[PDB]
Amino acid sequence: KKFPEGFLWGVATASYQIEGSPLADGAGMSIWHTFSHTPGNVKNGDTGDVACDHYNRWKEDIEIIEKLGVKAYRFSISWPRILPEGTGRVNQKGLDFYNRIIDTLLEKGITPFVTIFHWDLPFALQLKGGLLNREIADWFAEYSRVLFENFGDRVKNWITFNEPLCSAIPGYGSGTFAPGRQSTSEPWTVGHNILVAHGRAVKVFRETVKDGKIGIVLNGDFTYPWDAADPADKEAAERRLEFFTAWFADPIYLGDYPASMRKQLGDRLPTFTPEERALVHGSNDFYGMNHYTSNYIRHRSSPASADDTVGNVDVLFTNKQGNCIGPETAMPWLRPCAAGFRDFLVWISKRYGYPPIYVTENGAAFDDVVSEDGRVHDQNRIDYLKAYIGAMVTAVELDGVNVKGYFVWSLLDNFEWAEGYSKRFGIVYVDYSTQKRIVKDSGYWYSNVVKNNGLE
Repeated sequence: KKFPEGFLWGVATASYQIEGSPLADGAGMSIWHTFSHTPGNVKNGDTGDVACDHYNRWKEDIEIIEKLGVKAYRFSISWPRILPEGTGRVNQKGLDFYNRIIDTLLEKGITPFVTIFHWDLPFALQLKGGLLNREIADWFAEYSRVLFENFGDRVKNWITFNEPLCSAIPGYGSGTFAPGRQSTSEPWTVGHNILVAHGRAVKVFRETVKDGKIGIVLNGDFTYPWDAADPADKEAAERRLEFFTAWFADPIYLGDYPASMRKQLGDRLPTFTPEERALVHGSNDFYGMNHYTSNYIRHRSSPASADDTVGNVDVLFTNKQGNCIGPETAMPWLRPCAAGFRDFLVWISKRYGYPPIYVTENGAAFDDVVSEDGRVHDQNRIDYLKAYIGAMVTAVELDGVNVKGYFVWSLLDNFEWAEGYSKRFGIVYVDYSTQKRIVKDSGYWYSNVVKNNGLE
C-alpha cells in the first residue's frame, strides 16, 4: 500500500525530554526544571537533568536515524538555552549546539522540523507571569525572530507551540503540568494568549522566511457516542471534540471560538480584538496533528461546573453495549483504536477545508524489556503503528484527506513529564544506566515502512 510521492516519514523528540544538561553552556532555568525538581510533581521524583543525555549524544542519535534511513526529524529548540534571561542577550553556546544539529541533519540528508516551543518557558519569563502575561505575544515573537534569523536559511518547516491545550489546562486548570496553577479562568486566558502569540510568531515568519511552512500542533482524541441511539451522546461526542481541539483551530481556520464553548464559558473566554483576529485567522500553513487514542463520550444531566474544561461530558472506555475502546497500553488513558485516527483526520478535513496535514506525533507506550538476545521485541508497538499507518492510508485513499508527512513519537525513550521515565515511547530502547541505545524491533519495522514507503 504505497503512499503519495514524497510523503515525509519522521520521528519526533523534544528538548526537555531527552537533552539532559538543562543548565550547561549558559542555559537559563526552565519552568520544567523548576517543577520536576519540586517534591510531588513527577512519578518517582524523576527530573530532566540527565534524561537521554542527547546533549552529549546527538551525533550518535542522528546516526541512529541515518541507519534507519528515516527521511525527517522533528525536534525543539530549548528557549532558555537560546535566551536565558528569556529576553535580550542571546546565548551563542545555545545556537552553537543547534546550528550544529541542523548542519548535520542536512549533511546526511534528514529533514528538520523545529518546534519553536515545547513546554520549557524560561523561568525568567515565568517570574514575570509567564504564559499568563499578555506580554507573551511580544516575548514569543522576539524569540521566534532570533530563531528565524539564525535558522531560517537551513530549516524550511516550523511548528510554533506544541499541544497548547496541555500548557493551558494541565498547567493552569488542574495543576499537573508546569507551572501547576489551578484557576477556572486562567486556562482560557492562556489559550487566548498562545493564539495571539502564535499570530505574532507567524507574521514575522512571513516577513523573514518567505520560503517555508509553519503551523500549530494540536492533540485530540476522537470520540464515539456512549449510546449511539441517543442524540445527546452524538452531540456530546462532537462537543467534546470542539472543546478538545476546535478551541484552537476554529480561531485559526474560521476566525472565532466554537459557539458551544462560548455558550458554556461565557465571559471566561476572551473576545478577539479585530487586530488580534488579523494575526490568528488563517495563520497556519498546514494543520499539525498529534493523535493517540479515542473514547466513548456520554452526555450529562446536570449543567457544567465552573471547574469544567471538557464540555460537560463523561469521558469513558466502554459504551452501553459493554464494548471497550481497545486494549491496555503502558499509559492507562491511551488505548489503541485506529478507526479513531482515520475518523479524526476526516473530521479535521471536513471542518477546515481539507488542509494539508502533518501527523506530527503518533505512538504508543508499553513496558519494553531487553530480551536475552539483546534485541527489544515490542510486538504490540508494531501492532499499534500498523493499525494507525493503516487507518491513515484509508483516510488518504478514500476520504481524500491530504496527509503530507508522519512522525513517530518517539525516536528515543524520554522523560514523559509527570510520569517521569516510567513510560517508554521509543522506536529505540534506552537503558538509563549506560546510556546505551538498542533499536527496538519496531524501529526496524518502521525502517521497512519508510523504505518501502507504505505498509507491507
